[PDB]
Amino acid sequence: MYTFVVRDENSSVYAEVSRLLLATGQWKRLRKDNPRFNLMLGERNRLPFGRLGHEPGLVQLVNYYRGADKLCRKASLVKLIKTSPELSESCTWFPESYVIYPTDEREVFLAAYNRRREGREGNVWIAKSEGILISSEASELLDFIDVHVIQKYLEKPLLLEPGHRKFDIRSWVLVDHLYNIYLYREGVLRTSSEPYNSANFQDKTCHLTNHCIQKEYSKNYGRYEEGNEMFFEEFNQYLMDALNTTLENSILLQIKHIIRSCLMCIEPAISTKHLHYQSFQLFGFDFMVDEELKVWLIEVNGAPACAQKLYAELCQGIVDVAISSVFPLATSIFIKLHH
Amino acid sequence: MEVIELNKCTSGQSFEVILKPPSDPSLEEIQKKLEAAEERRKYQEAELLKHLAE
Amino acid sequence: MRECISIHVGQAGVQIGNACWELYCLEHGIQPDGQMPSDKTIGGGDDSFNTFFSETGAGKHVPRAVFVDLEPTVIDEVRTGTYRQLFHPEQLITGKEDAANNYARGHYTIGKEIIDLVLDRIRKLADQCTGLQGFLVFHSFGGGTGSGFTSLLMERLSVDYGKKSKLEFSIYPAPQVSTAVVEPYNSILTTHTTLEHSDCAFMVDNEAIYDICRRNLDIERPTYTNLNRLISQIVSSITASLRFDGALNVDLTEFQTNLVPYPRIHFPLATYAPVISAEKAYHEQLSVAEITNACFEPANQMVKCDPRHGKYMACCLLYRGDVVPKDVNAAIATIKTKRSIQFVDWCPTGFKVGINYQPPTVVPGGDLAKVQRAVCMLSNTTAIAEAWARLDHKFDLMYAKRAFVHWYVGEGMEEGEFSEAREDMAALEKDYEEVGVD
Amino acid sequence: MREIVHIQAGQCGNQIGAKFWEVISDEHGIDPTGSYHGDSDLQLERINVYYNEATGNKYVPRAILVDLEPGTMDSVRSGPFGQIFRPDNFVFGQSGAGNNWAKGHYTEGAELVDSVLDVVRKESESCDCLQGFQLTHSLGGGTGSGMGTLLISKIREEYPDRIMNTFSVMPSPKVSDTVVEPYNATLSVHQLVENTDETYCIDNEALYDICFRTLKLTTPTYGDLNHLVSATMSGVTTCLRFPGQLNADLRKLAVNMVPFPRLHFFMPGFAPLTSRGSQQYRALTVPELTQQMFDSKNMMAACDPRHGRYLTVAAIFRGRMSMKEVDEQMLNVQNKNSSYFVEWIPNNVKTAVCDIPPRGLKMSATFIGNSTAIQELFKRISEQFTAMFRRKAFLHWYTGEGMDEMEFTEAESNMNDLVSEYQQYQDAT
Ligand SMILES: Nc1nc2c(ncn2[C@@H]2O[C@H](COP(=O)(O)OP(=O)(O)OP(=O)(O)O)[C@@H](O)[C@H]2O)c(=O)[nH]1
Ligand SMILES: Nc1ncnc2c1ncn2[C@@H]1O[C@H](COP(=O)(O)OP(=O)(O)CP(=O)(O)O)[C@@H](O)[C@H]1O
Ligand SMILES: Nc1nc2c(ncn2[C@@H]2O[C@H](COP(=O)(O)OP(=O)(O)O)[C@@H](O)[C@H]2O)c(=O)[nH]1
Ligand SMILES: Cc1ccc(S(=O)(=O)Nc2cc(-c3ccc(C#N)s3)ccc2C)cc1
Ligand SMILES: [Ca+2]
Ligand SMILES: [Mg+2]
Ligand SMILES: [Mg+2]
Ligand SMILES: [Mg+2]
Repeated sequence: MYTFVVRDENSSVYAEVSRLLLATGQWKRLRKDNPRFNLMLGERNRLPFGRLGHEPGLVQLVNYYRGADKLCRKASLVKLIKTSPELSESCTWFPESYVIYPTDEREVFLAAYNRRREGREGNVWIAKSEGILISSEASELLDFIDVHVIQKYLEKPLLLEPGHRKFDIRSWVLVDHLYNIYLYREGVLRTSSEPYNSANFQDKTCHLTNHCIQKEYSKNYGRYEEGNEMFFEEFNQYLMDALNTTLENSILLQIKHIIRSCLMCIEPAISTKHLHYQSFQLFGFDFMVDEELKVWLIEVNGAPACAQKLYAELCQGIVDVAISSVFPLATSIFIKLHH
Repeated sequence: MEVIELNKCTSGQSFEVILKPPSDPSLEEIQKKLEAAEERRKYQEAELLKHLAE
Repeated sequence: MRECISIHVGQAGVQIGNACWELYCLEHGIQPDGQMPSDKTIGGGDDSFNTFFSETGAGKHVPRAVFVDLEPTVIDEVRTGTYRQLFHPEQLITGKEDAANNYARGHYTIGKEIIDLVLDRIRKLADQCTGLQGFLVFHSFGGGTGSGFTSLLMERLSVDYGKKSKLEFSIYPAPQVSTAVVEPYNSILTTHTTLEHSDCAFMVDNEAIYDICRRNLDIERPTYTNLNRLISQIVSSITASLRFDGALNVDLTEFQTNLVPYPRIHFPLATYAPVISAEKAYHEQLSVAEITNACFEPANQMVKCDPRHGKYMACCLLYRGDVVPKDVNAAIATIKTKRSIQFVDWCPTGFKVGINYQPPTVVPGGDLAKVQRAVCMLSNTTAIAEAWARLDHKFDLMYAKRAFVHWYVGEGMEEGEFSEAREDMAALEKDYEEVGVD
Repeated sequence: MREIVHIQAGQCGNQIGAKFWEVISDEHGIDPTGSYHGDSDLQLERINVYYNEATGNKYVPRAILVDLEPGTMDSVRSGPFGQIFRPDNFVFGQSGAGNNWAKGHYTEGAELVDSVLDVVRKESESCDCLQGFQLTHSLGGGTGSGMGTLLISKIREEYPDRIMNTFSVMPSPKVSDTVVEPYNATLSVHQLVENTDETYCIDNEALYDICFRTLKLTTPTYGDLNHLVSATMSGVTTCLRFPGQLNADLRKLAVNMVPFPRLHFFMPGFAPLTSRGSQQYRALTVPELTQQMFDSKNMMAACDPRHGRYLTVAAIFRGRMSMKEVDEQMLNVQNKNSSYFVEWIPNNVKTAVCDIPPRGLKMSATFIGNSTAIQELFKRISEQFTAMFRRKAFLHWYTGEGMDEMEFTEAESNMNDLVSEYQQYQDAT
């Protein structure tokens, strides 16, 4: 009978994980400050990795990979992709982006903007840390930020029909203590309700597809799909009916390439293969499919929230794959990305 | 990656290899502190003897 | 030639001292009665082993060692064990009543009554030194003697020999083999009193030596004997450059130059490889590459931590056995690409390398096997702060309730020292985080 | 830190005391005549902790035997190992103490205490380095309770920097001589919480239940109880009488068991449990020893550990066994029941191993728990106290000897404060 503590009370996923652990009658839960645990579901900030795996007669596991922030903060992700050789400077799936500190790469961002305005091709960018501002003019961005990131805006995205609206793809990936990469088979697709307008950049809602932002400033939200979310069955069926292709062929191959590349790049830095404590972690990758059926990477979230339909299935999958693997008890939902 | 200051002898070798260049109290004070703890300790012993006297 | 005096304090100090000196004798050919047929120059010498041995008229070689315990059992084993004749009785100092795991009993109560005698014997040893370098001081963090009397001794040595470097070999406390509940107290206490008095300390978490002796020596429950033999293998790797011909780390001052740019952060991480069971029926000899690579595997470190999430300040590689610079540079080239080695911006990325052609010496009847080549990596990396973190944490857990505090006050201390040491440790942890994290 | 001076006081004190001297004499190969007749040199390497070496190279227990009537000492001297003891160390009055604390502590015992102290001194002055003293006595009678606490107070005055250790037998109604035992016990607990470094609470109720429920003795004697107590005393003092890696002493035990100075009342435990009659021949597995020694049915202070939390634990294994299997099972105990150990004293269970098993067993385990459950015992007594005192019942026996009811109010109030403290750390953080 295994023990676990819980040091992050605001986490939906690991709340359902606690619940399912307790229901097996083979996990007991302890108070947070008890060191004599098998499994820590730890906090999102200043997690004490320095203390894990120093308790004799206890195999300890944790639900965060130490060092993974360098893929999951926007500035550090950008700098990792730029500098790391396996993710070449010419990385064809990362939107060209630069880091800016308030009064650095200010100089090179400007150099590129100007080289582009010579051809005068679309030069919209977005400023990122709900704080995010898209604009076609460098000065408005720089006066808004005065650590932020400036990313080329994908001006020509794939637009669903009926509706004429953009979207992002969230995939959930489970990396276990052995550094297997598991892609959940049920990805989600978070759409704009109100149609994409090329010149009206100031209506936040046409361009930003954050569900947060949708449940508020959206004229109608939930017209086409419930909760502003389209699951893979409907997305595939639509792509077949409309573009004569598969989700798996036109999109998922690239998604699996990007996930596999990012994770196998950072692997030597964060792998706990020979350490005294083990780590698994659930990442959420945010992609964007332009009108050529090309996939782009926007961000990686280290603490991610699932969708209300998949909670049970994904959390059972986490307990099975990332936890019952280390601590055994008395057709899978994951796609193994092979490295 | 260059070697620097290689020294060889019969017993072994030694060298540097570089890959990238870069971008008290006194005696009287401690005597005083030892004696202050011995005083506190004596005071406690005396209090104990006083309470046992009572 | 300049001399080095060894000082061993408390039970762990004295036992690890035994192990080390036995090893030194085997390496230098010195017999258990003090006769070194290798030494043609009788009665003296300007040689490198004279750093650690003085010669007698009768051609006897005697350690520059002092054993001091506030309790007679372990030094009585020394006085009667295999290496009786080696030591001058004036060098083996005992009391009659130990420090009951109480730092304050060792520093104040019992220390005050034996510090003067200890310093006179140490000066009678310095007085046979043409040019004394400094002191190697072996102690435990958790012991009452090992913490209290050691820090009092370090204080007094600073005041009597202000111009001599002092090196520590500290034994960090581990629950698998620890004696006492207040070891986190003593540890913090003694570190706060000794930080400004030590030039370079080499921590050794018992937990690490224990798991190494389990995984690699295939010992089921390791004893102190196993731990101490392995620890002396490490200590000799770290002190060989003082007792042998070479140009790397040839004096105590070079240690703080090659390993300590910031004087507060003076705890280097020692990583030793390969540790091979003497009972392994069939063993394939590891390459330079394989042992240099093992140096970057945390399972081989004297302190379990993760250097990948710290920055390096200084790296030194010490090879014993069949090694040549070519294969070291090859191994390094490979490892830089395969590993994660970040240095501080204010410090060159690179390695100071030392090779001694004489392969590691192993105790007949020990548990380690002979090997053709072995290495010890000393690296000043910030990741060692983890071991303070843990320690500080345990400290807080007890002090929050003032548990066992009355035992310390009973000996004359003041709760203020508790809080003041803890604050010093807080500063130290923060310094590490400044230098290292982003 | 070698020599310990043993003191046994009163009827119960001398009866458990004499059994303990038997048990360990047998463990060291000393016959009743005083001569070593064992095999291993391990039986003499620490013989000095409890035995002076006397003329003829015989061994004499460093024990002082105190009563206020001659009865029990006469029967000790005519007993099995009676001839072991130094005759000068037999200090007795004639009047007895009437199961009256006041007689023992204030009146009759004050005539005798200076004599007892003279012999104590003659015994300390013959020591190399005296660790401290140990007392076996009861808290319900008069000589043991009253004069034992008197002696403790004067010994602390004469040797203020030495350990004072006791084996104290708490009174139960299930095994009761007189109705005034709760008064004597409350006065003694006041003294003990003031002047003792380590007290092993031995509840007579617990020994009665162990003999009855467990050992299946339908009608237990005081001897059936003393067998348990001597076995447990032998087991706690193993680390002292035999060579070890720990080199343990009283002072380190007090330093590591007593996080706060008033909370020094320990639950002892034995495993396996053994009667004089049944000599069962089934060797226990290490998991068995650990499950048994942590079982409440194996604890000699009739408290429920699950009704509290453990401040500190010290466990002592005896016999040939796997130290790896030991550490495994001991960690298993700690992690499977962590709610019952305090999180603010890291790694508060420590373990000792001795290679020598006690007479009759091949595997033995002895348990020393500083638990907050002990408050139960002190509450129990305090209740029994008040049920009488609210009516000043039987107080004349004490006022006739000069005591005032204020002393009773104070003693009770000190014990209720003790209970408060234990309760306080039972819910801290
Ligand atoms: N590696 C190793 N550690 C030891 C050894 N002896 C003791 N220790 C450790 O030291 C700590 C206790 O320190 P001791 O040296 O016994 O204490 P001391 O200096 O004798 O102080 P006293 O309490 O006065 O006897 C424990 O955490 C042990 O793990 C040893 O021989 N080898
Ligand atoms: N360069 C770009 N091109 C096209 N669309 C972009 C874009 N940058 C952002 N977007 C759109 O805006 C949203 C960007 O928000 P982003 O995901 O960067 O913030 P975020 O709230 O998701 C931080 P997190 O990683 O925790 O989710 C996406 O949903 C995407 O539709
Ligand atoms: N366990 C045990 N308790 C005893 C024994 N003899 C008396 N008692 C207990 O001690 C209390 C009476 O103490 P007693 O020793 O006669 O007091 P004295 O006047 O000091 O000798 C009662 O609670 C008895 O239960 C004994 O041999 N063993
Ligand atoms: C929690 C903790 C930490 C440390 C210790 S220890 O340093 O006191 N060692 C130790 C000592 C003893 C004894 C001494 C004298 C005895 C008789 N009377 S038994 C028994 C067991 C052990 C493990 C104890 C408890
Ligand atoms: Ca010479
Ligand atoms: Mg998101
Ligand atoms: Mg000692
Ligand atoms: Mg009676």
